[PDB]
Amino acid sequence: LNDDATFWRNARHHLVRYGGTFEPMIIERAKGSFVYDADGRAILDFTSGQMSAVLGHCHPEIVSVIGEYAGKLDHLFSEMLSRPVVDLATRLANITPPGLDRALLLSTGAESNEAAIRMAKLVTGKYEIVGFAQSWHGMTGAAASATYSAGRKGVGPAAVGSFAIPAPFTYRPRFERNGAYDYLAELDYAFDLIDRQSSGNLAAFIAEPILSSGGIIELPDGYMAALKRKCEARGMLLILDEAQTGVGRTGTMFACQRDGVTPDILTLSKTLGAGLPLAAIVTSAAIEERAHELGYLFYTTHVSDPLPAAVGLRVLDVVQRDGLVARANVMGDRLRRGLLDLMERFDCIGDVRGRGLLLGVEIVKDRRTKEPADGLGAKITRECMNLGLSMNIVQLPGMGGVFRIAPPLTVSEDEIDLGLSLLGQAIERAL
Amino acid sequence: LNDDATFWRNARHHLVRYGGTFEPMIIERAKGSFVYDADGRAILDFTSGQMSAVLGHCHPEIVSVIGEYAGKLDHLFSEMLSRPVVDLATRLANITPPGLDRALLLSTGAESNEAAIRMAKLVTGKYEIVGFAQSWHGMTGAAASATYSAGRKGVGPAAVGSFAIPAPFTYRPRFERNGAYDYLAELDYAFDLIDRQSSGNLAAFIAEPILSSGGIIELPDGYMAALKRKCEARGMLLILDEAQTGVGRTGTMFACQRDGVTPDILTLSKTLGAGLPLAAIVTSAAIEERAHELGYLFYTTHVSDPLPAAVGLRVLDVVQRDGLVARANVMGDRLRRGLLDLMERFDCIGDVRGRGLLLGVEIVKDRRTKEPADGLGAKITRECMNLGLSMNIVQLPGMGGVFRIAPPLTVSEDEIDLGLSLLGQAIERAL
Amino acid sequence: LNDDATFWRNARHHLVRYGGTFEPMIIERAKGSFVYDADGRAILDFTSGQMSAVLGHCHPEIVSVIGEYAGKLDHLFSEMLSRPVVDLATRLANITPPGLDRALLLSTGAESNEAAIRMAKLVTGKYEIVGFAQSWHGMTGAAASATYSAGRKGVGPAAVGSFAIPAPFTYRPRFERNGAYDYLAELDYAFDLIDRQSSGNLAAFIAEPILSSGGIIELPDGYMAALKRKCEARGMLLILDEAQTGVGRTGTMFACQRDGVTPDILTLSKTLGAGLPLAAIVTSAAIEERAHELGYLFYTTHVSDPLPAAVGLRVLDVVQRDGLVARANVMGDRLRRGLLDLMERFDCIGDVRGRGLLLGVEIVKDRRTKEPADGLGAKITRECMNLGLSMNIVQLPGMGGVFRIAPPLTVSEDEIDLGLSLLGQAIERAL
Amino acid sequence: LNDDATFWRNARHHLVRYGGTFEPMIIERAKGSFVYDADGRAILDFTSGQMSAVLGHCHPEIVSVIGEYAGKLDHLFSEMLSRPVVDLATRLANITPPGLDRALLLSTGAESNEAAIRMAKLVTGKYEIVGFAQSWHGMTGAAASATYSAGRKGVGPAAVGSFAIPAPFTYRPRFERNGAYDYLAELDYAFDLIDRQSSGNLAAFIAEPILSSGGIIELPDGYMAALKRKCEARGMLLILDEAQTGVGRTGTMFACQRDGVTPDILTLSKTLGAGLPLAAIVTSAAIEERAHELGYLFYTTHVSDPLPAAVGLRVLDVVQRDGLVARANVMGDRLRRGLLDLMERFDCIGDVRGRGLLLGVEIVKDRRTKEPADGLGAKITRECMNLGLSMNIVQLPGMGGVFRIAPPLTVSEDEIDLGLSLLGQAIERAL
Ligand SMILES: *Cc1c(COP(=O)(O)O)cnc(C)c1O
Ligand SMILES: *Cc1c(COP(=O)(O)O)cnc(C)c1O
Ligand SMILES: *Cc1c(COP(=O)(O)O)cnc(C)c1O
Ligand SMILES: *Cc1c(COP(=O)(O)O)cnc(C)c1O
Ligand SMILES: [K+]
Ligand SMILES: [K+]
Ligand SMILES: [K+]
Ligand SMILES: [K+]
Ligand code: NA
Ligand code: NA
Ligand code: NA
Ligand code: NA
Repeated sequence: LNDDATFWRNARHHLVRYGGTFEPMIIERAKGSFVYDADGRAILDFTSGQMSAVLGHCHPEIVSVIGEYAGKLDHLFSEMLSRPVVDLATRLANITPPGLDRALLLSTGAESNEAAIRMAKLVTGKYEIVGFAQSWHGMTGAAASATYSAGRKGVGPAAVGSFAIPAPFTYRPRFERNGAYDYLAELDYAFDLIDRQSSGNLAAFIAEPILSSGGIIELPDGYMAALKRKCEARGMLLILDEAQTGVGRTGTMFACQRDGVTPDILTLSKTLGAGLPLAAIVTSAAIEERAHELGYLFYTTHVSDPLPAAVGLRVLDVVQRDGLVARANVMGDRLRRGLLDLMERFDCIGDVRGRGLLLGVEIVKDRRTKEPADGLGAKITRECMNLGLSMNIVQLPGMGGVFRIAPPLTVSEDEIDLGLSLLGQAIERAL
Repeated sequence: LNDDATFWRNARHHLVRYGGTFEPMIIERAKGSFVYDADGRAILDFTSGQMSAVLGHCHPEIVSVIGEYAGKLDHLFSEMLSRPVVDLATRLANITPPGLDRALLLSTGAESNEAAIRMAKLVTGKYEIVGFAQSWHGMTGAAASATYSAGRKGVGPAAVGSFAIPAPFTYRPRFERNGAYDYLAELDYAFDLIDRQSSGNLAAFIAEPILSSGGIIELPDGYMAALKRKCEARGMLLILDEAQTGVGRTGTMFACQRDGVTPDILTLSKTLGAGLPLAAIVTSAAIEERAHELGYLFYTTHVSDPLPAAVGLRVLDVVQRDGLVARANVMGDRLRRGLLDLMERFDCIGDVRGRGLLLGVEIVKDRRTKEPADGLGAKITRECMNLGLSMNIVQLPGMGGVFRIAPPLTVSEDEIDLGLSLLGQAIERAL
Repeated sequence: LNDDATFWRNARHHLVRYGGTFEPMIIERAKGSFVYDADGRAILDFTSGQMSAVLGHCHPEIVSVIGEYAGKLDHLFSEMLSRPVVDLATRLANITPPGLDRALLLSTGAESNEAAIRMAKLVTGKYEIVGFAQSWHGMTGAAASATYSAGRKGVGPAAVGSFAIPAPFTYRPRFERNGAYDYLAELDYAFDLIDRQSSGNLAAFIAEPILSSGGIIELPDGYMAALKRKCEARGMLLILDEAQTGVGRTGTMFACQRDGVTPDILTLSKTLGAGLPLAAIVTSAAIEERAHELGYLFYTTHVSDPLPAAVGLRVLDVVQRDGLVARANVMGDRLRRGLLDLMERFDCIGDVRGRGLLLGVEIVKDRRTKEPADGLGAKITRECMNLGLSMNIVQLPGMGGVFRIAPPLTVSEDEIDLGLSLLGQAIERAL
Repeated sequence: LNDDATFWRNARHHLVRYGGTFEPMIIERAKGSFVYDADGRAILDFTSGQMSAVLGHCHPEIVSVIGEYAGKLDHLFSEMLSRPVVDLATRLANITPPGLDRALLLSTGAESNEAAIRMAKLVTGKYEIVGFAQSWHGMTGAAASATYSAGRKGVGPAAVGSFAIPAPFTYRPRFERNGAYDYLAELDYAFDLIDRQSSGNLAAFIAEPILSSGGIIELPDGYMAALKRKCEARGMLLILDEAQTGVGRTGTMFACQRDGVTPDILTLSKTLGAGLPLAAIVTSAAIEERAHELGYLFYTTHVSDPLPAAVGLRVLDVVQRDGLVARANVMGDRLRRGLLDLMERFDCIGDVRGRGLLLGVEIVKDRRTKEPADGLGAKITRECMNLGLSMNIVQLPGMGGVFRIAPPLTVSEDEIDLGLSLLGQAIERAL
């Protein structure tokens, strides 16, 4: 049983609680799109873990690579360069758009946004950072000051120069320009305000191409390009946080490739590591040169470590070969349609959005009002669990609960159909 | 050759420079206390990498464990608990002193200090943090605001409420109380000042038991206990950053055990991971409970991940069995004496300090003045390299260059004697 | 002549420039609504000085009072109370609405807003302050952080916790709610954003009932009451800055009396002093009691000084007797109409707004586009001068230049008609 | 009686408490060195009011001048220059040292320090301000962030970049350099620390030549010059706050003239106004030019107002004619000696310091320990009152209560002898 009293005793006595609530099970092993409990039950992992397992759990090539390296090159002094590092840096240069030339290899998402935010502050001579009101950029210092979806209260002042603008949200429009939702005008109206407050030190803007924690909010058409232009006018850098979207999840290698807007700094994380702690930042040579002349510094224990770099190169090689970016569009199309059918069946589904294999289902009480469904989400989530489907719901202010669905890039037709059912049943038995 | 033009071309073109200067070699493989270049040359690794490889490179048990796990349990959703996590948490509870009960498993040193600093801010209701003028706590936001040894300039304002006090340094005393160096009085004098500046919101004090980057500065006797009392009086928490000192390097499991002062939050990193990205914070149940009632949050992609937790448990198991904590004292005594002999021979060595296998050699021009040796360090470091000894020198203001010597806990008598020689030769041929 | 070379020499050599550009004349004397140059020319003072001379220059009762006091009670130690102080405090209590009980007598507008902002921070336990994007609250520290109409750049960071919301502006509507300008919805949209950014420490909101420097922007109907409710919900205090509006200028003793919304702290200045340095804050007893228990402190050299208090009491007595609050409505109606006639005549006048004797004329290129008239303002202002009419124009972003017209409360029918002409001529000869 | 129940009723009901405790009397009139209660009792004013009445209360020339002006030129629009302004500016240029050329005429002490601090931030491009741990610079925003003697707690964060260094205090030495009190070394030790914390943005240092609220702490010999050099090295400006010391009180026109160190910005206040609200800043042309090119701005209602400027010119004229700067040394010598005699008589007097007519008496329990006398000060102060001597005691941490004695510059031999007695009696009857 998952009920092993010694286990839970020790857990209750020695673990720090950091948010949420531990599942009431013991994960014993994991493989492909499934995780298995102490009882041998296979739970279908529809969130790819913590939105990371782009290649699934324990992908045989990841295992080879981790193996080749643990016994050969593990961790090195920060000034010692090696092969996997130089190859990963390079690979990244070639697969990101033009204009993205040099990489810094680190360990976490928040660490990568810190490094980006510090380089922009260095390069510009400024310190103010603007982000979206419903962003998620990490728990550490600066990443936390640019995060607005959560954790902002009770922990002291934020970093100086922190401002936020609303994210453009089509589902629940709030800004109107003559009859309709004018997200560009919203943008201008927003920027006017910032301009009115700035102390004359705007350094950068960080944005998620698709707000994940913010409820899978997709940046509408022509927004990014407009955003980029707002930054250009002001002398600000644009940092794109592609932690959940980079590496094929939305159907392109990087989401920034859909819009066609290439950022000043691009940050990668979750999917680059496929489960491991690897992260990076990619920038243009000009900025890097500049940052170097000014003495940029971001030295950590694990920057440029052989093992991680090596794992990342493989994730990339596999995605490349198996044409997983394309599978994301195909399987993504399959999941989407299924969800819409569900929508046809239940009034509680108010919206289905996202791209590729990064989809969102907004639970609502009724479509007319679009009134948030108070705790019906928790029900559905409870019911999914019982049936063996691992989901995750985010819930924000003035929004309905949103299920973040993000299966592995290697999901099969069957696994998709399967979750689609479980989902159906869980919903069915929760009204 | 290490000279492979394609390699260096790609490196010059696609790597971001983050501080220092890349060694002019290609590390092809690593094992035990040595790293090997593209030419097969074995460089003796006297800094344990980035001060982490407590068990050396590619320690066969680390390899087993990484192996058992990559193919079994890799990364899980942040709410899903597993075995290696619960066992590591527990193990940590039992080997740290009494008073240290609950752990949070993360990825980097800076991340662990961020989590600690955020919990103290939460728990106290305050935000001011005090640290030493020559500290090193990491590159991320808050860890960076409490770091004073470097990177403070040109990147924007620091976090509000940041203060620093001088660290007690015996080698170059600066505060005098009737005839001698009264470090306690220095402490009081320092705190008076802080008190005079505080806005009434002192939340915590972070300290390294031994300032590593600050030039291997050991906290003198009775200091910590006095420090702890200064915190107690003010309602402040004491966070001990044992990233370089924890896990046997100084001859005790944790340095805080020598002083006998147990901190409010203890942070672990480099040596806990032995090369990998694993980190943690250990706190008392009272604080944790408190932090939980107030809604503490520190949710990341890799908190509680099976693989890392698993590696850490092994590091711990090995240290435990092989009695490496004791070896650190024995081999440490051997290295020390050797260094002192060197001191006898060359006037440039002005001081040898540290504990266990975390030693420091301060290069000076002459002992009488104790005048810093301008670039003689770089010479010695250059010469070490040529001979195959990997050293690292830190250089701060009003200090001479300090060699940080921190070999693996598994070093052999021979390897120690060996580096000791190379060191001798490198010094000899650099005057 | 105004051309006295010794004068201008000394002026060029020994005066610090603090903004704007000195008039090219020497004011030799002043009386009623006029100022006189070195040549004896009478310039009609349509701005009441620096918007202060509510009773005109050198009003014979002010002269008596200053006289009675200079030779009797001038300045006292801050703990020594006297009669004029206690009477002024009292008078203020009785003429401000219910709910406004205790006063603090100081010297400047900015000083009064500082005292208000510090009391709210004290009382709430919080520090964030919200103001309008086009406010003016003074040059000193906190008053400056809540000022957004100007001086925000090149002087260092602002105070932490500073946010601004747009002011509701009817002339150039920007927020639309189904067809029309929904200023209340603008308000809600604004507050949502603040809420999304606040670190959980909103302490107060300062607002001008009529934004003077912001171009005589009147807070639309039902706004204040809605504003007050936004503050109430959040636990924030509402500080009303009635420096230019208090003391009868808009037709009521205090503008807050029109809306019927009484603030938490009310601040007075310019018009209270009628030219002298007197200022005050009026609050409720509850807040004051609270502030006292917590140790509120605002001790200055001139708090509670006999002379100033005494002058203020008289301003108040005169306004009261001569029924100047009513004259403000009557003469104000006369000036208004005249301005509208002007509007009929010249296309450049795009809007005429304000209340009582606090009017604004927005110069524009053409009414259809409402395109700002680039420097036509400076022309008109130049031409006014030549004719002997002293005006003042404020010019902000995305706005046309605005003439701030605010004659004395004691203006005569003739003086009004007169300026109205000069204005006509100045405009006429500047296209 | 002073007991008028209507008075006290109204006072209890309508005055805001801003610190301290109101005297239990009604000041009805004031003249020369005395104030008179409702009963006709003459209290000898030994603090010159709020340390301002350099020429006493109601000095007949001040009365003339206030009179000539109230009826002639009172308040003008901020861009309109006049005679008294230009003459005062000039006079200030000529009587301050060389190197001090241009003046800005304002209203309060804190306002003047705000203007100074903003100009330095403008001129340098930096924002960090350093002050003494026991300073007093005013209640407003920035003046308050540089104040450390009081009001720092419970009101929110201070301005970013605020640091403080200890003031050199001879009476209770704390820093020792080989045997003795090395205040210069203290200074260096202090600055090292600042340097270690600065984010690379040190803009200025504000200092009081004699810390008044800090307990009449005189800056020891050669300190200022050393201080100035510390600023020069770092590119920082030195702002001297001569609010209590300027205008002859210490025996020179400005205290900065004793040391011979001329500051970058000099600020004047209390004594410049002699009781009225007048204040100024004097700077060098270079800085002013610079500040002008960069758009410096400090526009208030009362900057450059005719009346105040005019009063100030007279204070200055009188000081000049009557040779009051010299009287300050002579009468100051008389008061001093008297105090020392007192010291001879009572063990409670532990120290007598200061300069000219700005003296301090530190009450202590016994000279050997120099143990602060707990509330014996309040006794003495109570007893003085009863006898008709108005004193003021400041009390700080780790210090004994300090009586600030600062009679008018026009005190007579008799009045001095008189207070000296009352003081004797009050002390006598309070042990
Ligand atoms: C998860 C996430 C991060 C932070 O990564 P961590 O490894 O959890 O620190 C940053 N940005 C985005 C957009 C993320 O989704
Ligand atoms: C190395 C180090 C850290 C930071 O760890 P990283 O993994 O480099 O972020 C923090 N504290 C101390 C004392 C360290 O030595
Ligand atoms: C003028 C003004 C002030 C500042 O008064 P000063 O005496 O110039 O410091 C503050 N608030 C408002 C609304 C003002 O118009
Ligand atoms: C009194 C004082 C001030 C402030 O003057 P206020 O008019 O009270 O604002 C500033 N600095 C010093 C040194 C003072 O003594
Ligand atoms: K490394
Ligand atoms: K996890
Ligand atoms: K006073
Ligand atoms: K003026
Ligand atoms: Na690229
Ligand atoms: Na323990
Ligand atoms: Na009232
Ligand atoms: Na001069």
